[PDB]
Amino acid sequence: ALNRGDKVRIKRTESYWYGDVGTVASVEKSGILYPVIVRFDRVNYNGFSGSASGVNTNNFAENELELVQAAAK
Repeated sequence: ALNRGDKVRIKRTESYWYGDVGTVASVEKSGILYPVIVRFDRVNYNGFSGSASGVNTNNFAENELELVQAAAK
């Protein structure tokens, strides 16, 4: 497994972040049932539909995530 900072690439298909990366803020709190909480710079800032400070941290399934950042402490 990776680390907390080890920027993984979101390869879902059914997502607004398809072909994008983010920061894996997982292996701190997401020692549970779904493994990987990642960062998103595009959380859809349309304030009267969703919000401007909504879902930046979201939990994935690793099958749809490949490693990019050598963030080993």
